[PDB]
Amino acid sequence: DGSFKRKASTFRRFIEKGGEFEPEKGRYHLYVAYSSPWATRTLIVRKIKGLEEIVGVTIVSPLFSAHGWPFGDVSPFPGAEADPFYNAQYVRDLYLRADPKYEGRFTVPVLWDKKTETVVNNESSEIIRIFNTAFNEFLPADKAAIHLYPEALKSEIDEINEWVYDTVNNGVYKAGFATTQQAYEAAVIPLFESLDRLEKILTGKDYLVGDQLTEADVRLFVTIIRFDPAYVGHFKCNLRTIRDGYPAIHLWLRKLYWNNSAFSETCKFDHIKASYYAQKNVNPTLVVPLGPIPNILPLH
Amino acid sequence: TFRRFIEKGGEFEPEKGRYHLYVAYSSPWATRTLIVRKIKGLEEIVGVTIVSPLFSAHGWPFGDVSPFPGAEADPFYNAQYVRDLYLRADPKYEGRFTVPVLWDKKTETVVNNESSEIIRIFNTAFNEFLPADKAAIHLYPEALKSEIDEINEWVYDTVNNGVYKAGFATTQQAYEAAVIPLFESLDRLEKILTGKDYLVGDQLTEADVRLFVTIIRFDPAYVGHFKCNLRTIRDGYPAIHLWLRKLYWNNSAFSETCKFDHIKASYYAQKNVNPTLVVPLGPIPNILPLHHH
Repeated sequence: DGSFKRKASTFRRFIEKGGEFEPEKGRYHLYVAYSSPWATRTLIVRKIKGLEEIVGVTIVSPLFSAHGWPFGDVSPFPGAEADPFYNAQYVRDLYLRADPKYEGRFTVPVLWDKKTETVVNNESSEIIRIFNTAFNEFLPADKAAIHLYPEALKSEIDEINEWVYDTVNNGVYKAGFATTQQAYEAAVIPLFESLDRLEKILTGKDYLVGDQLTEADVRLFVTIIRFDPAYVGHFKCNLRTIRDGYPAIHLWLRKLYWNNSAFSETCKFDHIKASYYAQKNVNPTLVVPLGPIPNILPLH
Repeated sequence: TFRRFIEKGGEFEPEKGRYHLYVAYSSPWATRTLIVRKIKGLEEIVGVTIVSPLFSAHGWPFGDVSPFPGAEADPFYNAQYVRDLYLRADPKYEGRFTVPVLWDKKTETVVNNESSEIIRIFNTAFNEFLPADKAAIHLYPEALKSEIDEINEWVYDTVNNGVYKAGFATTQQAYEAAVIPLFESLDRLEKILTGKDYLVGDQLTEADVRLFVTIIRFDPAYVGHFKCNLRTIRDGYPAIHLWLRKLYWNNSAFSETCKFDHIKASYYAQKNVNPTLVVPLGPIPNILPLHHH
């Protein structure tokens, strides 16, 4: 074999009036790692939707261990944080509190319910969609109206998401975790084919769909912002770089980062690089490269 | 302790078909001697055997031991590894079994295994066998020697060797202490080569050859494998990049001796650094065309 096969997510519940998980302020909490593109999706949207005082956040240590994601008191790292609520030591401890028999993966992000002490949802694609509407009664009308998956654009969003997810978001991982030459090449080639395609899409455009920010942008962004800083080297995704091989992706990427604080404030390059280059099975020296300089170039 | 020369009346008389280079295409050190062999028109005067780029626990294997396209078997002694040659010259040799080897087939010994000396041998030792345009070439001429020495000193320590100091560092502190002066030296070179074709004296010299063998491997291997990645040549250093592309594309000595598959295969086969042993498909291309901007 040699190819990476991502395991789907198992906690797949929603936050709905009159449902199992009623919308409430101060009840739900996100556990995340800044290094995770998946978890960062939820940080971005939480800020886009003005949810910072409605949904809590805890930043786990980026130093993924044999026990999984440690909390910040266990593996200190600047900006990492201790678990506020259960004296958990590793994210696994949250899952096994929700269900001591759980045998999925102990992934971030976790959208947690502090009332019943369980995982509402650990699928980042669903969490950000929960955020479009579930907490709207707690928001001003104009912030409530924000929606990154609007009905008029949904079919175009879904169409781009499908291959972006398969060949780019997961593609970097299929390339980087490959353990045979053949599996690596079978992942890296479609990755860059999809980047070539995105480049044409973003030529002369500020957003992927409808000339406005959508979740398609958020989902692509979290991969591309990590690309030159970590994927190119650590994961060998190196046919070309964003900054010198893809000027339309590069301009789209820099406008989002420099002009929308939801994208820069949730972007911790030290967390990102520390995480990937701590992966012993790929980088046994554990050295963290000093470049690229800069992590992201200015918007000029 | 193999630091001998080829001189008329010396221990090793200049002769056609007598001296042989054992090299790996991946080695910058060995590739210096391939470049100068082509520069001086010595291809049919001094032979070459290409060892496998797949460095092993026994060192450099020959192409029949570890096959790779273009890697050859040893034509003279059925050697399996380069060490076998050294130990033929001296069964007690306890140095490193490095390429390049400048070998004398007559007495079966190592003449010289210092690349910086081999290429200087090549400037004159075989001139009687050369046409006049090739005999006249000298890459370490007296009028430029002091400047060539000056540049060579820091290029050798911080650039030629520096990629290795960074890449084989095992502590963050050691890696940083090597990669920073490396890029400081590239910054310096960038200044030297702005508006210039050559490092020293508006003519090709060994200074160019000794730098080229590192810079040509930079984007294809040192950036990723050795984490020499503050910036790239092609995106970070336009004056170096132009000088590199001019030498590669305008001078067959530099391109025909440059086998990117050997280069990448050797470095990414280093399991201590790259345990998956996977070889990246990029960067594409290995070197950009001369008229690229």
